[PDB]
Amino acid sequence: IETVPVKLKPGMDGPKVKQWPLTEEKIKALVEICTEMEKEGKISKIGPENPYNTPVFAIKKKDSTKWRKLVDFRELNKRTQDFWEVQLGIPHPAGLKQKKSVTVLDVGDAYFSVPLDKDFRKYTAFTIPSINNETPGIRYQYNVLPQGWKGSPAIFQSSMTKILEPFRKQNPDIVIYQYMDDLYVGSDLEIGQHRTKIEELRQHLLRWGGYELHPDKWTVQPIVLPEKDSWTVNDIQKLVGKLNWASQIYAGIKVRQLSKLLRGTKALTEVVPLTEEAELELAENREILKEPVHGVYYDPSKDLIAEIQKQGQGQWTYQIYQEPFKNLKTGKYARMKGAHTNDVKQLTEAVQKIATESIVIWGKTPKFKLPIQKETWEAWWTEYWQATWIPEWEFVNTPPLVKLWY
Amino acid sequence: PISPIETVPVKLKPGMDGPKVKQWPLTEEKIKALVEICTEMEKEGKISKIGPENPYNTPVFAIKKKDSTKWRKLVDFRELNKRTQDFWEVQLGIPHPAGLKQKKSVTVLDVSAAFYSVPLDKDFRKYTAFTIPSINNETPGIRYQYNVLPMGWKGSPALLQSSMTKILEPFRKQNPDIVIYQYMDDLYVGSDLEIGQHRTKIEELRQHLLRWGFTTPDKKHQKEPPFLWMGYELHPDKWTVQPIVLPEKDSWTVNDIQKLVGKLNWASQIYAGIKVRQLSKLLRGTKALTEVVPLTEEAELELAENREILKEPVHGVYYDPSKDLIAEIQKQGQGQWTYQIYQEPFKNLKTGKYARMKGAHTNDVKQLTEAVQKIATESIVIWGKTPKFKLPIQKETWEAWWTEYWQATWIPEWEFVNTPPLVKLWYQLEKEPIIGAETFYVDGAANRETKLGKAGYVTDRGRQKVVPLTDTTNQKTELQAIHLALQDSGLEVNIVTDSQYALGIIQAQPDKSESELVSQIIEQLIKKEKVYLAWVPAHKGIGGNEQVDKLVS
DNA sequence: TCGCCCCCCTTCGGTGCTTTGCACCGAAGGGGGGC
Ligand SMILES: Nc1nc2c(ncn2[C@H]2C[C@H](O)[C@@H](COP(=O)(O)OP(=O)(O)OP(=O)(O)O)O2)c(=O)[nH]1
Ligand SMILES: [Mg+2]
Repeated sequence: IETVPVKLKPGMDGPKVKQWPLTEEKIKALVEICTEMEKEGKISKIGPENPYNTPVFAIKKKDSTKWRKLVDFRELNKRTQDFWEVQLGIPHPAGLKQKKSVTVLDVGDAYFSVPLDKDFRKYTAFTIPSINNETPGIRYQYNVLPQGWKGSPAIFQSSMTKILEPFRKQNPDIVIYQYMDDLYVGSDLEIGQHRTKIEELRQHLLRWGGYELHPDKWTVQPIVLPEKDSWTVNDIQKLVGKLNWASQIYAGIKVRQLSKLLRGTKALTEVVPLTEEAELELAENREILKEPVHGVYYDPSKDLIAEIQKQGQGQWTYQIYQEPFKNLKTGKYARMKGAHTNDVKQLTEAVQKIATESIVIWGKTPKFKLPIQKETWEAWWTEYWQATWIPEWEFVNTPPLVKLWY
Repeated sequence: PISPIETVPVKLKPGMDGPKVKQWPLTEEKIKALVEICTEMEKEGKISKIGPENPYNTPVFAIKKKDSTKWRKLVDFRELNKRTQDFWEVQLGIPHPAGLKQKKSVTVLDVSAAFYSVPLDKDFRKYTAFTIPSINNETPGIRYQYNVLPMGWKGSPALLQSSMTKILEPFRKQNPDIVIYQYMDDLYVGSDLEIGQHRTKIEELRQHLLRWGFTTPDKKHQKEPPFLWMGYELHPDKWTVQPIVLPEKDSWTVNDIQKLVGKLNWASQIYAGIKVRQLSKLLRGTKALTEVVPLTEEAELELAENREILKEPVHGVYYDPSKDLIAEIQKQGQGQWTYQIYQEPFKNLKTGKYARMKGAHTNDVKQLTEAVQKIATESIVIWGKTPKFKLPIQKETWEAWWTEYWQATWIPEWEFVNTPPLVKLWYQLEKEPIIGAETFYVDGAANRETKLGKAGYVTDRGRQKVVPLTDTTNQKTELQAIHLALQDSGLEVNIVTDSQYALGIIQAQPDKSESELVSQIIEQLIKKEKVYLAWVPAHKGIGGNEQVDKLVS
C-alpha cells in the first residue's frame, strides 16, 4: 500500500523537545519495546543529523502489568496539518454519553500495519536516555503510523470502518467512538453482560490486528449557598462576595439588600439578623443556582478549557468552558486509593477522569489550567498516568477569594 | 587511520551558502606545528589540497595541550556553524562516579584523534575550506579542505559520539557483563572478570576499535588505580575529585568572584556544607568583568568557612544496588540548603546544594520541596531511582502546609530528622474570624500618572488612619494598608481587604521576599498571635470596606 | 579569536492578566567541570 502525503502547517517546523530523565525500569522497557519494534521494521535507528526530537516514557497499568510505550507527540500534533481540512477526521457520536457503561480499548497496534510518508518520518524521532549517562542517547524514527500521532486515526480511518462494520452491524445500539489510539465503546447492557461483548469485539479485532466508565453518574455540582440559622457579619460578607462573583455567570442576581445589612463599621463576629427583605433575596438567589444557565452551547470550532481547584480531604472541583463564565459543565472529583495522602496523584487522576469525560461527551480533550507548580508536576506526574493520550495543560497559581465551588 | 564507517549526510540550513572569511596572522611556532600536522594530515588522508574553484574559506589557529608538548589544531568555523543544519545532540548528560558500582577489574582507554578517524560527508567537505598562512607575505596560504570531522565544527561531537556508539554496539551486545562508560573518546571499562580474562576482553575491544580505524595508544591506557576519569580519581573502594585550587587575591574583580563561585559549586558535589550566597551577592548590580569589588564582611566569613571545609580530605563511595539510597537535607539559612546522598551512614556517595530563589515571595517549606525535587531528579539521572528522604521538618508542619495551601503539593517517603534549624511555618492564618479581636477594614489606592497614593483603615472599635504615599503603585498601596493594620493592632486582629493580589501573597504564608515592604509585613505576621484575613469585592458598598474606601479618597 | 554536554548565579525581555505593575518563565550573559 502507498502512503498518504502529509505536511506540517505552513511556516512551522518539526518538534525539538528534550528527553527528560527516566527510571531504570522505564528505560529497560523502552529498550525491550524499541528493539523489537526495530526488528519488525516499525522503527529505524537514526543519528543526530535528524534535528527533531519528542520525549518518550512508559506507563504500566495495574490491570495489565505490561509496560506501554508512550511518546508525547503533543508538539508534533499541534504542528501537523489538520485532517478536517483535507477530509479525514472522525465524527463524534452524541449517543455515547447516553450509554450506562463505556469500556476503553487500546487499539494503537493497528496503526503499525500502515506505512508513513517517507518525508514525514523525520518529525517522529525520539531518544532513549541512559542511566548515569553511560552512553549517548539512542534515537529512532517511525516507519509506520505512530501511536499518539493525530494523523494515525485519520489515515487509518478508512480501514477501521471496514474492520468494525460487522460488529456495529450485529449490535446497532452499541456506540463506538475512536479517539486517537482508543476505542470508546458504550452500551446499556448489564455490567457482566456488557463485559462479554467487549471480549467479542476484542477477538474480532485480533482477527486482523481499561475499566468500566459510567456516564449516568457524572453528577454536576452547582454553586451552593450555606444554610445556617444564625449569620455573622463575616458569614454575610462571604455570602455577598460569592454572589457578586456568580453575577458574571448567572442572570439577575442582586446583593443590594444583603450588602447594607452590613451598614456601618461592624465587628466580624457580630450576629446580624436577616431582614425579611434579605431572606427574600437569598432564597431567590439559591433557586437561580438550583437549576443552571440559559444560553450555553458547545461550539466544536473552539477549544475546551478545564479549571481545577483543590478543596481538601480528597475533593477536587472542576469546570469546563470555552468562553469565560459560560461553563458547559461543573463537577467535583473524589478520592480513590484510600490513603488520600498524595495531592499530585489525585490531581493527575482528576485530569485523566475530566479529560475522559470530555472525550465521551464532546470527542476531544480540554486544555487544563493546573493548580500546581510546574516543577512539582513534572517531578511526579508520569508515575500516575494511565492513558494512551496526553492533554494540553498549563500551570496557574490562583489563590481562592471565594470558595465558589464549595 | 580513517574509519571505513559510512559518512553521515549533513547539509547547510536552507537558503544558505558557505563561509568566506580571510585568514589572520599566527606565530612562527604555531605555523610549523600546524604544517607538521597538516602535511601529516594530508599523508594520512585527513585533508586534501584545493584551489580557487572552491570559493569558500575559514581561518585557522592552534592552542597547546595539557599534554605539555602536543599542539591542538582548531579552525574558527563560527560562520560555517551558523549556516550548518541543526543537530539533535546525543550527549544527554555527564556520568558521575557515584553512579558506578564496585568492579574487580577496571580499565580506562582513550581513542587518539577520534575526530580525525571519522570521515566527513563528501558533499559537505568543500564548505570546510581553509588556508595555512606561514608568516605574513612570504607566500599566500596553501588551501585545504577536511576529509574528516574538524575540531571547531558544530556537528563534529555528535557525529563522533554516534559513530562511537555504532562501533561499540557489537561489542556491548556480545559482552553484557562488561560496563563501558563512553564519554566522547574516553572509555571506562569495568568487569567482574579476573584480570586475566579482563585483559583478554580489552585487547579484543582494542582490536575491534582498530578494525574500524580507532587507535588506542598505551600512553592513554590506564590499567592501575587510581584511574584518572572525568576529573575524578577512581580507587577500588572510593573516589576523590582532582584537587580544587581556589583563587587567592588581595584585590578581587567581578570575573575573579565568578571563577571562585564556580569552583565552589564544582566542589559542592562531594564537599558538604559549601555556601556561595554572600560571594554571589557581590556580582549583583555590577557592570564590568574587570570592575574591582571589595568583599563584604559576610563574604569573607563565607569564604573562610568554605576554605576550612576544603582542606579536610573527603571521598565518595560507589553505588551498591542492593541497598536503598538515602538523601538527607540540612537548612543553612538565607534560602540555602545542603544535602548528602548515602547508603550506609557516614559514607556519602555524593553531596550537593540547593540555593535558588524561585519567585518574588516564598517560604522554607516550598524551598525544601524544591530541594527534594532537585534531588529526586538528580537521583533518577545517576541511579535510575529516587531516594528515601530524611528531612528536618515535622510531620505536623508538613500536614499543616498541604491542608491550608491551595496548590497540589507532595513529598515522597520521608523520615523526620532532628537537625536544627528545623523547617517550620512561621505563622498561620486563622480559618475563622477571632472573637474579641479588633476588625480592621483596610484599603489603599494610587494614581497611575501621579506616583501618589494613600493607605488607611477604619475599625469596629472606632479607630481610623490615613497616610500619604509617594512614588508608589496600586498594588503597593494595598500592601501598605495591610502593613498599618498589623502595625496598629494588638496580638489578635481581623483584617478585611479588597486586594486579591495582597490576599494572594499573604495567604501563601511567605517567610522571605525580594520586596522590603513584603518582608516588613512578614515580620509583623510572625510577631502576631492570631490573624484572620478576609476579602470583599471593591466598590460595591459593603460596610467597613465602604467607609475606608471613602476615607482613602 | 574553535566545538558539543551537564551544573549554578545573574540579568533581561516576552507573555498575560477581566493589568496599567506584577509575577512567571525561558534564554543568554558570566563562571565551574568533562572530552
Ligand atoms: N573543538 C575542540 N574539541 C576538543 C577539545 N578538547 C577535547 N576535544 C575533542 C577533540 C578531540 O578529538 C576529543 C578528545 O580530545 P583529547 O584531548 O582526549 O585527545 P585528542 O583527540 O585531542 O588527541 P590525542 O587523543 O591525545 O592523540 O574531544 C577542544 O578544546 N576543542
Ligand atoms: Mg581522541
